[PDB]
Amino acid sequence: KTKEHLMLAALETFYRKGIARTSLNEIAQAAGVTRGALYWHFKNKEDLFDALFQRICDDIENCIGGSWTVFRHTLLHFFERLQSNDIHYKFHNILFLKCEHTEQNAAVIAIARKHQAIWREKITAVLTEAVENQDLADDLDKETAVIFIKSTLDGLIWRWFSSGESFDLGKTAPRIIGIMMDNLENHPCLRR
Amino acid sequence: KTKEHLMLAALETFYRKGIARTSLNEIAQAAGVTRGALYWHFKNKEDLFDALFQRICDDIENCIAQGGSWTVFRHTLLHFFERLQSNDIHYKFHNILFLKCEHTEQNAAVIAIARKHQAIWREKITAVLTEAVENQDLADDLDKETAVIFIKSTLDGLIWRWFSSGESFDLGKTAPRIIGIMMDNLENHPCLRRK
Ligand SMILES: C#C[C@]1(O)CC[C@H]2[C@@H]3CCc4cc(O)ccc4[C@H]3CC[C@@]21C
Ligand SMILES: C#C[C@]1(O)CC[C@H]2[C@@H]3CCc4cc(O)ccc4[C@H]3CC[C@@]21C
Repeated sequence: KTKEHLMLAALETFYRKGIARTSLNEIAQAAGVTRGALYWHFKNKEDLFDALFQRICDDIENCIGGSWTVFRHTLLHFFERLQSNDIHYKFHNILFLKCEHTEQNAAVIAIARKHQAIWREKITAVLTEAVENQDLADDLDKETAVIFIKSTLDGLIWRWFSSGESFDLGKTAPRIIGIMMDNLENHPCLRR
Repeated sequence: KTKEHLMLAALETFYRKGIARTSLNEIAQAAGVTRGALYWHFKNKEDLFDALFQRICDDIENCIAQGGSWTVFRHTLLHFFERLQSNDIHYKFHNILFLKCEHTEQNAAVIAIARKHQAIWREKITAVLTEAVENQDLADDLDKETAVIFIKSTLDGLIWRWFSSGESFDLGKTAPRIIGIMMDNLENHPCLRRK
């Protein structure tokens, strides 16, 4: 509804000036409703940030040969959406570059920690399927596999945002993912 | 003397407050000097920042101890993530560099310094990579530019996740197994080769 109209304002405002440096007052202006108006939908910056983190995870879910083989396909669909989808870009930008771990952003990082943790639970289930489906190894270490993908894939993201889009993400990302997949399958520093 | 006294005052404050909401003044009422004794030593923030970033690189490059060539990069890698745990200054610094340094137009001043140090790395990596290909450790067709991205992304990604996760996992046990996977990759994997 008009909610999404109020959100794309906060998303946009988080993106021009960062989260801690943003005020509800300001967000209310971007979508041109009254500070009393948006309070009806969100009570503070954090609800809006929460609503935003949501709307990204819904896209990713709603973008899905084998099961394992499909996984990669979502992983690559994810990295392009980062580039061509206007919001996936701006959000992860704000998530990675404008969310400083201060007190003034204390409640907001809590919100984000929840979501990246549901992502981890959602990573475990995937690898769980691929072990039973014969795609992966009876022996795969899982706890260390989580760190590996998040380390590998977040780290490509941060590298790119903190380097001002200094390389050609679409060319690089499949290769890093290809090498990560080759690793989850074969390499043994990933075995229990 | 009081040159170093301010240097940690900046580090503590930057840590307990993030870079941007830290005034040159605050760093002094923490150090015990006045604004003049501050300014005498430092022109502005970005240069107290410049000065810490160097000291980390200094500590880092001043630890090269011994074998081989490529066999040493591995050593200063494992030696890097160890310091990130045991060395209060190196921990507080990348805790700032990775978390409390937001990409706004105020920090814009100091993001240049950061970029500047971060690009020296890129060439000192591309250097290590070159001396490994010569010394026949890596292959000749090693797309050395993609190696550069690969390496930092992998290792920055390790650092970032660990930091941002709230240090939820044992970097002692993870890092060697991470570096190991990355090392064997650079040596052996065919998606890091040009033609
Ligand atoms: C958030 C986050 C990340 O650490 C960076 C990109 C994220 C994956 C993108 C696509 C995807 C697909 C799935 O089937 C399951 C999870 C994910 C994301 C969560 C973890 C990733 C690597
Ligand atoms: C800072 C930083 C990083 O992005 C994470 C770890 C860093 C390496 C540490 C040791 C090292 C040794 C060298 O001979 C040359 C470069 C480096 C650093 C490069 C930057 C890294 C990957």
